[PDB]
Amino acid sequence: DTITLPCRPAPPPHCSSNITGLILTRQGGYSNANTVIFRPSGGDWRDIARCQIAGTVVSTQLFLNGSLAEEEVVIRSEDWRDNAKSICVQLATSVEIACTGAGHCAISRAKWANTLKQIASKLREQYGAKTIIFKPSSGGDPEFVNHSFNCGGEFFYCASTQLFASTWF
Amino acid sequence: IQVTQSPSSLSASVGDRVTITCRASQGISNYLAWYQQKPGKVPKLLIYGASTLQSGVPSRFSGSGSGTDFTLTISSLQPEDFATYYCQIYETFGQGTKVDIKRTVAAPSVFIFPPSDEQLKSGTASVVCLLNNFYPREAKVQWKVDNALQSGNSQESVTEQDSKDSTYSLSSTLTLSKADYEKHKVYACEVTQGTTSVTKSFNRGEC
Amino acid sequence: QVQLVQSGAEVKKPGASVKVSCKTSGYTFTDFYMHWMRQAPGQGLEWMGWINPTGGGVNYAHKFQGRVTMTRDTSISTAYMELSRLTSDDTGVYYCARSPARELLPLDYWGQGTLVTVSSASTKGPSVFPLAPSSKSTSGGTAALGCLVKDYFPEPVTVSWNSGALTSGVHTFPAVLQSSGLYSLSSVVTVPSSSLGTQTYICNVNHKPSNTKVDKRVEPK
Ligand SMILES: *[C@@H]1O[C@H](CO)[C@@H](O)[C@H](O)[C@H]1NC(C)=O
Ligand SMILES: *[C@@H]1O[C@H](CO)[C@@H](O)[C@H](O)[C@H]1NC(C)=O
Repeated sequence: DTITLPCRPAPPPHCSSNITGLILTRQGGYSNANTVIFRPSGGDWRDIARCQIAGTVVSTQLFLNGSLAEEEVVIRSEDWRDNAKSICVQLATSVEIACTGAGHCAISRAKWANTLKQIASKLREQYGAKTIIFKPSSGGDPEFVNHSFNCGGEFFYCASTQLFASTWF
Repeated sequence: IQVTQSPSSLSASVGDRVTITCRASQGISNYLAWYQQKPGKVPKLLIYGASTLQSGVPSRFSGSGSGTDFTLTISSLQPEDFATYYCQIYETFGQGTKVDIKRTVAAPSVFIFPPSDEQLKSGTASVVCLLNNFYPREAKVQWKVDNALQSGNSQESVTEQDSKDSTYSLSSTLTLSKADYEKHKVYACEVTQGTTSVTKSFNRGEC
Repeated sequence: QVQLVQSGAEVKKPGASVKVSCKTSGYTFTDFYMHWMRQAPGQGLEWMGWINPTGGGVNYAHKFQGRVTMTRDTSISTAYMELSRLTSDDTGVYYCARSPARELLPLDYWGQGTLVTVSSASTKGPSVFPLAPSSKSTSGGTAALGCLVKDYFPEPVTVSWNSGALTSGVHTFPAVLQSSGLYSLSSVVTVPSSSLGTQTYICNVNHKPSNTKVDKRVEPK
């Protein structure tokens, strides 16, 4: 069973990729009921570059075809307490994102769920929380509110709401 | 991150040394700034990184502390320094500290003003009580009509400390319908300040 | 030099929305983050969120998440904050301020502030009544007199005396908010009691929100 993302223009199947990391922003000003909220990064290309886990492909919110960590998910930040610094998540096992050529790119739901579960586990240990909530982008240009990527010289845009709306106890 | 700023207010004299503290609910390195704000003016950055003066801020200001406890120190207050101060720790602002000027007790000059005729024609009566140039800020203003306490139909406001003599002034307005204003005779505001009560009054029929 | 200039005061009914602009210059707009703060009258500062000017991504304070929208137009180096579903709790002064990119601490330059008033009341010019000097406002060589600036909306009003030639001994008090939703303010001045029959005293009340200016001559009783 898949998480089937709508994308525009339709990416061709040759633009399918491996998801190797992602980049997050922690919601600011939260009273925190033992709860921490994260969204795809509200930062720009510089936030992405500073993670230093990208490969050749230029992409937002998700790193495509980048470097993997060796044994476990690794989360990094230049200052965990600063909500204006993004959080760099590097996967240890990639998540395939397969594009149909007809306007969607699909991800295995069970694999994505298990990846988030691992990311939540590392965040929880960083922030000493219990409940980790992923929520969608709170706004931005099309490149940053969507999962965006340059494939073959053309820019494609996938709504990522389905990837960041879940709770993890 | 939670922040407790202390004290909420203090009073001091020109030239003496004041200390304002900001406590964080967890270690923050030196990720803190202090700002100054005067009434009706824009907040102004004084210190950041907990201890770095902003350029051109006078030397009497310094900040220190690390971990969870931080201090803004004004080594010798100038008159321009009486103002409100806020710490900022990441996105959390402190509650604010207002620095007031210390001076000797001063009794108020008390005046009263009956409603104007032009207001009365429009069906409302406002009586105004004025407490002029007193100290400290705390004074008890009560309205009494035909010697009965009113408590519910009046409002007051107080100026900021006077730039010249550091006193306060207070205006209180009693507002009644014209019909109720003409049901009564004696209108009075009673000002109580520390072993003195002053009561200014008038009779409606002569004012 | 570095300059953040905000749009003018706003008056809104509850449930409406407001959009305030912050036009900048003197620096590279995309090199710094922009934050928004507000301050309810007489209250402290609180952070509303930041915006990344290069890409437009944002991080809103959880308290405002879902009804604030921050945007920018890099071509004119201007930031915008829109707050929706307004209630009287949103009355206050709103500030834009610049920080270093990817930082929340050093807010070194601020906008001048934008007053936003949220009320079911509507714009109303003041009724200005004299506080006439009398034997109930006289103390030997000094006498008190003033103007009562009643039932106006919204804030602010300014008061001068004798077109600003009278400044010694003037006290203009903070307005109070009546249960009508209208404001009332008093301005007083103490003058020589011997001047009362001879010197003209006029208070000049300016209420820019309603484009009303009232001059009131205060004559002795
Ligand atoms: C992802 O990586 C696997 C090996 O880990 C490879 O077989 C597969 O073709 C890759 N998929 C894409 C879409 O690049
Ligand atoms: C990622 O790698 C796969 C396999 O090599 C390739 O076909 C695909 O085009 C790459 N993705 C992008 C967006 O270029």
